[PDB]
Amino acid sequence: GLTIDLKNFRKPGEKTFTQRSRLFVGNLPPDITEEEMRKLFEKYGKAGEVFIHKDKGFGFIRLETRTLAEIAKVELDNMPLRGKQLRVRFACHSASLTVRNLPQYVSNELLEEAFSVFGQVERAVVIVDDRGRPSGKGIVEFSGKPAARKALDRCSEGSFLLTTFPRPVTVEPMDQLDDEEGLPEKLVIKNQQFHKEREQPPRFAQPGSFEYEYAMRWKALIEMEKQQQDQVDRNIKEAREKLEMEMEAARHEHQVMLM
Amino acid sequence: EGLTIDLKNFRKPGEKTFTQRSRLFVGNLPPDITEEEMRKLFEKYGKAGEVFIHKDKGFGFIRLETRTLAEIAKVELDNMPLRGKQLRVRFACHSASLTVRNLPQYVSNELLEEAFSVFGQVERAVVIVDDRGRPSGKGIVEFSGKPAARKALDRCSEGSFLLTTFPRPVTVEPMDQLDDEEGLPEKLVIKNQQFHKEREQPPRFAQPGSFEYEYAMRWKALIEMEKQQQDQVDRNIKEAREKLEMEMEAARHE
Ligand code: PRO
Ligand SMILES: [Cl-]
Ligand SMILES: [K+]
Ligand SMILES: [K+]
Repeated sequence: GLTIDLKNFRKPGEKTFTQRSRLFVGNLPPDITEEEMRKLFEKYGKAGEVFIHKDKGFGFIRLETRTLAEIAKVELDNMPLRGKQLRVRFACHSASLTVRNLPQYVSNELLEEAFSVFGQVERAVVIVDDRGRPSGKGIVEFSGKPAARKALDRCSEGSFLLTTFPRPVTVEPMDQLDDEEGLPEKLVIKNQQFHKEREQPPRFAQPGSFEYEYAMRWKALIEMEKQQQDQVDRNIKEAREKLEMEMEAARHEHQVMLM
Repeated sequence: EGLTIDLKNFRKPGEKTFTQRSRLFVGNLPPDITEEEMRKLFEKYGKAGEVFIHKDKGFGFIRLETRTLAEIAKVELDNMPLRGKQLRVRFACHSASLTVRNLPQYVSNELLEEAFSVFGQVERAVVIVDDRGRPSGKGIVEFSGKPAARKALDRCSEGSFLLTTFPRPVTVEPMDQLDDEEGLPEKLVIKNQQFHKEREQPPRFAQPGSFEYEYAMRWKALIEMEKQQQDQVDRNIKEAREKLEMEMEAARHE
């Protein structure tokens, strides 16, 4: 129990009522109403979309900002409602893309401006490392799936160039991984394979056991896989640096007559 | 006055308190900053643990109770004006975060936590999962301190750490900390002559007949070659793994 007066809950540049502030509400009573749902989230300010599935015991609600949705999720997840324990989660984004091979001088804003040609962009991010250096990867989140499908189609058919550098970007669907809730023990199916696997507890393979032989063979195979992958990485880097040099030398031949 | 919420739940189930996940960095502090003044700024975000203010540097650290409370404090206090300075409120960089790969099957967040607790005190352990709840085979292990993570990093490379009955050890590596939240704002880009040379041409599609069309087509071909190369490596690795397992099964006697 703690009361907080929220003065700043919208992040700089954050658009409101996006799919990033959309919550999934599951294990609802079969008789749930739109008004019941709205009352449940009343405390978390303004509400946008409220959708309840006609028969399936789940719905969606859009809150104003990520902060408000994060607070509502923590407070309302596992909340008892008429014999049911509610499941409140962030809704899976229907229109999120991974952008690879980003050139230099691409800002979040430029990424948004670039992809805004395909439809309404909710968010665009140029991913940076622990020293603020761009990784070469980015995220583009559209408001709807048709706009994301347009971007995917157009960027595979054509060569989408964000800057002067003649290297097109790669646009793929976002691989959505949950690194927050993960795999709780309760949700693991306790079948025959489960019990077979849990016979032995976490340990280090001890010399003189059947498993030590096999685990050492597995370690050797993993080291072989590392060597194989390192060679492919080196070949690709070399091939890319060759092409990137030709691209840089041919670009520095554009403004020759422009200026 | 803003939006007032009587918070009744700010701790996630199983969440440990005052961890590095709830630890915040506070830069651009005014020179006349005190521990009491710092505590009063964060007073509204509940109980505070560790409060550290650097000897002279004008930065500090504050541990809040939970990740939710730290997320609220960060959003509220970041880029706030205080004594002519605009505060920089960020999550403290995690000093003891690991990526576990080659996770066997039937590993849960709790099993991963029991397993890594042998090297030291575990803040959080997560089995990463996709959009259907199937495990990715990657996980996260966050320790309270750096020595526990270095211990796990060394031990798992020297030896074969097996989580289940399957005799395949897990791969432990430092966590690659990437920011997919703040990213690269236009404000942080130095608008020099190279900047303008790069932004001379706007986002567009390379048109046939242009020199850019020829280079983009060469790049597309190179990417397709890389995909073919990677697909072959993936196939070889899978085949090799399946082969090793079949040899082990043939060897096996109940
Ligand atoms: O992922 C694998 O290859 C095996 C299956 C059971 C335990 N781990
Ligand atoms: Cl930082
Ligand atoms: K711009
Ligand atoms: K367990």
